[PDB]
Amino acid sequence: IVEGSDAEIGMSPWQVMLFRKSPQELLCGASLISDRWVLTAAHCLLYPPWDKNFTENDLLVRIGKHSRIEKISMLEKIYIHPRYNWRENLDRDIALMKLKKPVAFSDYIHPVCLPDRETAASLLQAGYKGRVTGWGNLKEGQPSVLQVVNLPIVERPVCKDSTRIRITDNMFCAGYKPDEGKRGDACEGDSGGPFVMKSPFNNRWYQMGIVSWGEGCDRDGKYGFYTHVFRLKKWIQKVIDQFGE
Amino acid sequence: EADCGLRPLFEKKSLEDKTERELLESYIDG
Amino acid sequence: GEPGAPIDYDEYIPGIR
Ligand SMILES: *[C@@H]1O[C@H](CO)[C@@H](O)[C@H](O)[C@H]1NC(C)=O
Ligand code: NA
Repeated sequence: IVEGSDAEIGMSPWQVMLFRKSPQELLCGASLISDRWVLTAAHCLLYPPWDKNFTENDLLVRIGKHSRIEKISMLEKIYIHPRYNWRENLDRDIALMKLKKPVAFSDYIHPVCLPDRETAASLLQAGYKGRVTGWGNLKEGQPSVLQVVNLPIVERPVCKDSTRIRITDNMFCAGYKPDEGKRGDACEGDSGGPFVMKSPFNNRWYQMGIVSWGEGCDRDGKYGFYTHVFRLKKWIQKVIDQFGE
Repeated sequence: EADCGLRPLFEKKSLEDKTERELLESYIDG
Repeated sequence: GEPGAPIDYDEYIPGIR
């Protein structure tokens, strides 16, 4: 996270860290959506141009962490969106990971909500701010504490004009414009972590996005791109209904 | 699950974190 | 005011991140 701040204790209890098992290395962010299911970006697990293809036995997750009470969980299975497009633009950059055992909820471990249509329509508007959290680099180093930054959703024509990559309906972009004075972005290591928004209608936090990709970090005129979680919710429900516990 | 999105240390204690007001202002203010 | 992405369901060097 660039231009963020240290998270308060329990501020993001759905935060999950995705690690390579051996050799141990922090790979990505992720999020807890139930006591058995973790959401992340597909490109954290599968990216053929870099010969990346992690499956469940390659991985572990750390849940409830704040500093570098926390639970290490093994993975039973991972599920990558079957129409994930790594060749062109990371379309459908989403994956589910099933824990081998249910994680116990606590003050530090608690799941985030997935949006329904009314919540998505209400909150996913240009200028409305979401919250991004991660253990990624501070500039285009690693932090001692989970980092947090709030960023406004950007109008789609502005997102499109900012990159030569073809943008799909399964992405949105966020961040401050050059004339807005404030800064902030996700960066290397934040991929797969959540973009969350707090509903004024029921006081609940909803995961609207997944840190997916960007050009550099916090560049003037560039924006971070996020997987459109709501639009892919039917795939999420299909996986959980078919392979749930 | 049924309890999602309500943090034990904040919403469940009627406490706000240091920056969530910024999100609400963006949703309301013009 | 404008939606940042469509409110409907999916029917069926990429960045520096
Ligand atoms: C990734 O590796 C697993 C074995 O670890 C293999 O079964 C799977 O087909 C691979 N996926 C590819 C090559 O896309
Ligand atoms: Na930028």
